[PDB]
Parts: sequence; structure tokens; C-alpha cells
Amino acid sequence: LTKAHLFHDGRVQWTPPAIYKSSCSIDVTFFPFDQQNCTMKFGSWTYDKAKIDLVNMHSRVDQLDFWESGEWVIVDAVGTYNTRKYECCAEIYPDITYAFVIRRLPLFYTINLIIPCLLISCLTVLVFYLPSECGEKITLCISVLLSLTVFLLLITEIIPSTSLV
Amino acid sequence: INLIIPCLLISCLTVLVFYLPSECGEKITLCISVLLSLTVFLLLITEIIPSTSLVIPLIGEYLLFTMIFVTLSIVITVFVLNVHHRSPRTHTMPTWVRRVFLDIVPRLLL
Amino acid sequence: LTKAHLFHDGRVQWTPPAIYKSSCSIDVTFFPFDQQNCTMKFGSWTYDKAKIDLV
Amino acid sequence: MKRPSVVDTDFERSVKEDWKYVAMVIDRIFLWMFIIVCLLGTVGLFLPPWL
Ligand SMILES: *[C@@H]1O[C@H](CO)[C@@H](O)[C@H](O)[C@H]1NC(C)=O
Ligand SMILES: *[C@@H]1O[C@H](CO)[C@@H](O)[C@H](O)[C@H]1NC(C)=O
Ligand SMILES: CC(=O)OCC[N+](C)(C)C
Ligand SMILES: CC(=O)OCC[N+](C)(C)C
Ligand SMILES: [Ca+2]
Repeated sequence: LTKAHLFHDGRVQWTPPAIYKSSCSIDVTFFPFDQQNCTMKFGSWTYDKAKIDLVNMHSRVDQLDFWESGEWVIVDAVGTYNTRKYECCAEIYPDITYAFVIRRLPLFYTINLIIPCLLISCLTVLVFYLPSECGEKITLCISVLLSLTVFLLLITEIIPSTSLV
Repeated sequence: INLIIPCLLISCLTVLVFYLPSECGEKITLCISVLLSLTVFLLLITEIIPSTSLVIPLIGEYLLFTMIFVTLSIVITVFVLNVHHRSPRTHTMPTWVRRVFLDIVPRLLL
Repeated sequence: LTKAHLFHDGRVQWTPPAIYKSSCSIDVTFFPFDQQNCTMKFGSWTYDKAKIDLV
Repeated sequence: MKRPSVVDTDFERSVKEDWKYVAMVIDRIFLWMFIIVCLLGTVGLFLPPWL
């Protein structure tokens, strides 16, 4: 509830800040090269279209003062105007849905997860080339199995527990 | 004290696998221990630094390159163990390998 | 919102505490010998330069 | 693979060396299968997405 800028012709300008925690479904099929599409749905709660109507100020979401995070880059951020009826009430309620298409920068997870995983996997086939007289075949393959087992649990703590994909 | 020094200690053992005799039958244990320790420390560092892609910690790059070289050492040690356990009843020594590795290279390596 | 010291000549002094969580971009190139440069950007939210100027 | 055509006299040692060669052969069979599967499987898993 910051102050509003009121003009002499009745126009009112209000630009409060906000910190929103919106739920968006996450697909991790191509993690760490994935591209998330998280949306925010804005609309008047009590007033329907016949009373309060929204206007797309500008289709594109402003980004001039956007703080470069270093992990995500916004490929596209555009708001779409929609109207749809709800079983609650007989009137039409509009709303503006902002779809944030953010592409992850994969350098960090490539170096800390993908490459270490590949190095361990490279040793999968070495056991067959070892001579049985060395008495260390079991150590090599057992170590690889446990190493990969841990690496599957680390990923299990990052990605969401979605069963779709 | 908590990250750099243990990393240095583990790195000091990177090349030891090449000085261990093959009869000991514990080269693989040593090199695997080194590799897994380096990976564990890389993961431990991962939980501290931000998940950014603009910069890479020098410690992270060093650990990754050491991990790569330790993997190469593991491959070479597997090959050397396979070579060490050959006999006339299973493999035949070519003339060229005899010549090279018994006359030229050993002489060059003092 | 502590109390503001008001003087007879119209001056007003306001010294309230604050615990701010300001985002800053971290450079870990030389970690753990790194040097960070974390900024806090303060300014009036609704009063432009023609109504409130900061010194 | 060409087993060195070396002849033995002691039977117990000779057989214990035949067993030691069957173990080597069995390893080489899978060393190819796993090499093929690792190359075939990894290509058949990551390549199509990249296209
Ligand atoms: C993102 O999601 C919105 C709504 O779910 C959809 O209209 C849009 O096409 C999506 N864009 C991409 C690139 O997935
Ligand atoms: C810290 O950052 C500000 C702006 O980001 C810059 O003007 C300043 O030079 C930086 N400090 C140093 C010591 O480089
Ligand atoms: C009348 C009223 O309170 O409607 C609220 C629910 N909504 C946003 C679906 C219309
Ligand atoms: C008029 C108004 O409330 O502006 C707020 C946004 N800001 C800080 C960029 C000026
Ligand atoms: Ca042993």
C-alpha cells in the first residue's frame, strides 16, 4: 500500500511493489537444459466484467530494471487477456495471465553433476578388461554401483517428485 | 582449513597409483578412493557456492581437472594390471613391444 | 517506526532500525579468497526528483 | 584371439590354465556387448532429443 499518484482529471496511478509466490508446474525432462514456463494469473476477485474490466497496459512484461540472476534468463514474458465464467457466479470475470518462459543456464549443473556422472560411468566397462588374478574386480564394479546410487539420490533432491515425466 | 587443506592432501595422492607395485593388488583401491574423495569434495563445495553459470570457482575447476586426470589414471592402471598378468600361455609378446619397452624406453627413463 | 526527534526550527530527525535482505550478485571466482560487492539501492518510491531530493 | 599354441605336460596345471582362459574369453564377450550397448544405448537415448 504505497501512495498513489493522483492527477487533476481523476486518473490514478498506483505501482506498489510485491513479492509473489505463485505455483507453476515444472517439467525436468531435459534438465539441466530445461525451459520452464511458469505463469501468474491476475484478475479482479469480486467485480465481474460488467463492473471492472482489465486492459493490457503493454503486452510485454517490463524488464528494463530486471536484476540479472545469473541462473535463469527470461526468453519471453507476455500477458494474455482472458475471460471465463465460473460456477460460483453468473457473470463473466476477466483476468490477465502472464507466462514467464525462463531458460536455465546449464553450465553450473553440467560441471557439478553431468561431468562427474560421466566420469564414473566411463568405468562401467573397465572391469571386464581387468585380469581376474588382480583380486580387485569386485572393488571396481561395487564402487561404481555405489557411486551412481549416490548420484541418483542427489538428483532426487533437486527435481520435483512428479510422475508425469 | 576445512576445504583447501583436505583437497591438497587428497591431490597429493593423485599420482601415487603409478608408483604402487602391481603385486600389492591395491592400486584400484587407492585410485578409486582418490576419485571418490575428490567427487565428494566437489559436491560439498557445490552446496556453498551459488548456482550461477557466469563464473566458475577456481577451486571447482581444479577439482574437476584433477578428477579427469584421476579417471585417466584409473583407466591406465586397469590397462597396466591387465598387462602385468600376462604369460606365454595366454598372450604372445610381439617383437616390437619387446624391443621398445626393454631396450629404448627403459634406457631413456634411467 | 520509532519516535522522531523534532526541533524548534522545524528540523526532523528519524533514526529507525531496519533488517534488510538485499539481493547481491556473488562472484566466487576466488573463493574462499573472494571479495564481494553487495549493494543496497535506496530511494523514494513515489516522490520524484521535483518533490523529494535526497542528499 | 589366438591362444598361444604352447604345450603342457602336467594335467592339473594344464586344466587350471584352460579354465583361466575360459574366464578370459567370457570377459571379452561382455566387454564387447557392454561397449556396444553403452555406445548404442547412449546414442539412442540422447541423440533424438538433440534433433
Ligand atoms: C507457456 O504456457 C502458456 C500457458 O500455459 C501457453 O499459452 C504458452 O504457449 C506456453 N509457451 C511455451 C513456450 O511453452
Ligand atoms: C562495486 O560495484 C559498484 C556498482 O556495482 C561499482 O561502481 C564499484 O566500482 C564496485 N567496487 C569495486 C571495488 O570495484
Ligand atoms: C463473487 C466472488 O467473490 O467471486 C470470487 C471468485 N471468482 C474470482 C472466481 C469470481
Ligand atoms: C509512481 C510510482 O509509484 O512509482 C514506483 C516505481 N518506481 C520506484 C520505479 C518509481
Ligand atoms: Ca586383495
